[PDB]
Amino acid sequence: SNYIHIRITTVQGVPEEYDLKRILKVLKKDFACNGNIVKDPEMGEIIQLQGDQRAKVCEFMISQLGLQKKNIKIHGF
RNA sequence: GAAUCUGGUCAAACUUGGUCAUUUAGAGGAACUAAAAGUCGUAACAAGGUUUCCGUAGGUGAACCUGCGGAAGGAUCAUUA
Ligand SMILES: [Mg+2]
Ligand SMILES: [Mg+2]
Ligand SMILES: [Mg+2]
Ligand SMILES: [Mg+2]
Ligand SMILES: [Mg+2]
Ligand SMILES: [Mg+2]
Ligand SMILES: [Mg+2]
Repeated sequence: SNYIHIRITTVQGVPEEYDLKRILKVLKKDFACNGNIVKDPEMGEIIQLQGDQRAKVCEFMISQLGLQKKNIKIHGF
């Protein structure tokens, strides 16, 4: 499990090993985009940032906790 | 009357530390300019769509905004109508 995907952009599937508000704090400044933590009931926790920066989202997910980079399959869309 | 030699004096330089100045590398940290077809907001110029700006304090992705006290560079020189 623990699958993660990015859909035009929301990130569905996020490990809980670090606090969410600091993730938002680093995200907004390193992307320069509006950031939302939307907690829909019992779906993959929603973190939404504007623009088409999936390469930059890759950079962020590498720089936050990511060390696998193999279960990430971003849908183009 | 030479070498030698006791004392001193001027005293170069050496040995060792201390001192600062001038250059010099130095991981990395931190900017600042030009670069104008990246990025996300649209802060400011009109009542900039919440009036602007200053000092001060806080929080915040940013341009900010909020509090307190100021000013007109205000959008009023004016209610003894
Ligand atoms: Mg002598
Ligand atoms: Mg530079
Ligand atoms: Mg944009
Ligand atoms: Mg505006
Ligand atoms: Mg304004
Ligand atoms: Mg308004
Ligand atoms: Mg002036």
